[PDB]
Amino acid sequence: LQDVVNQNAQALNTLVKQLSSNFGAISSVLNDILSRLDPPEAEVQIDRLI
Amino acid sequence: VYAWNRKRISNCVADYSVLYNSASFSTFKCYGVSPTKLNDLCFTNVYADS
Amino acid sequence: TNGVGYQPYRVVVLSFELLPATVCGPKKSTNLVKNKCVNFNFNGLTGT
Repeated sequence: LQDVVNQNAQALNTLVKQLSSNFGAISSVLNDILSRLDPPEAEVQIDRLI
Repeated sequence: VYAWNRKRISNCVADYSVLYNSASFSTFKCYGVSPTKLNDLCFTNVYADS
Repeated sequence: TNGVGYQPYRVVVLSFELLPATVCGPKKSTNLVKNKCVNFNFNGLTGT
């Protein structure tokens, strides 16, 4: 039971940490890219992030 | 050009819309930011090379 | 007499970096509000 609980927690933590990856983009946070870039470049960055 | 003038820019309320709307500049090319939506964006310091 | 391809051009390059904000543009400040879901712009950091 401890092993399965730890596996689930590790998967959730890995997803949370992976949420903060650039994925080849300038920034790992969407708000900064939206507030900094014009619609075309921001669209490309959002494409990469998604 | 090999001894370009270097200037430090900080501690201002700087309006960049007047520069964009001046229309006296042949080329206005911006990377990492947009020509619009830049008035509300700011950084720690600015470097100017002339 | 030189054409557009050889005429002089004055160039200014502005560079920034993100590593507290000291120089910010002409955005009017707003009174601070608490305990409600609002949009905030703290030194260029935009969030909700």
